[PDB]
Amino acid sequence: RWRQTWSGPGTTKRFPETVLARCVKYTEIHPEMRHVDCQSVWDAFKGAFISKHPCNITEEDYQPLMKLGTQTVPCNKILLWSRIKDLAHQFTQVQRDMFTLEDTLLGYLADDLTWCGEFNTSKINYQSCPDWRKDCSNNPVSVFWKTVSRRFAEAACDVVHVMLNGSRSKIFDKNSTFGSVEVHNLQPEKVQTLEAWVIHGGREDSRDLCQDPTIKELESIISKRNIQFSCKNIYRPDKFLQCVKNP
Repeated sequence: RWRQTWSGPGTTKRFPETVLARCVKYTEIHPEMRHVDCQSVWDAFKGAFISKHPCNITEEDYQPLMKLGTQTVPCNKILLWSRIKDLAHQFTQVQRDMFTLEDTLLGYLADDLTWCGEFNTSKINYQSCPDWRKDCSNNPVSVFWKTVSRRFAEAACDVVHVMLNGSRSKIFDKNSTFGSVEVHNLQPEKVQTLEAWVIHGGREDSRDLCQDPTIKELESIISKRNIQFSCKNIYRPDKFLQCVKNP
């Protein structure tokens, strides 16, 4: 009876039923993951935020889920992406030997969902959840993503690719999961190169977007961490998939 109203949307209706179904479907499509017990999964997921104040979630709260969700992703086939969701995923849907975070079990379970609980209650708060900006950054959803993202990045090796959106005011935005957590967690010991793919999209007349001020900045950040940088313009997205789809 002490529920505060938050500024963000409440938990996605049917969140529990959705996570379970997604876990079931996932293990169905990935036989290599059949060893996973989806009820345990949901339990560990739920345990990270239920009965807890939605502004004091920590990485450790998700550790049990992280363990039950351990998954071996060929480290040299990782595709990071920033604000270009749809194309990043149409890509791994074709080039199935490449993987984005949302292609892993955990990423698949939480994709496009919102959730939060309430202190000293077993109820899922469907009324409202903390908005990271207006309420607090350490809410169930944000903490979850920065945690799984950081782990995904840390596991990368060799050549890591990042899909970026050329149509954006800031093709490379420091203020984004990519720029604030993934790029700073790629290991120099494992990763030698970070290759960006800037996707063109009508923003302007065709030109070299790999010379963009934000891209130069990305290269600065990356180079500083002793990792080589490479950038490639993907001028015709439609022609891109097509050539990946029918080589």
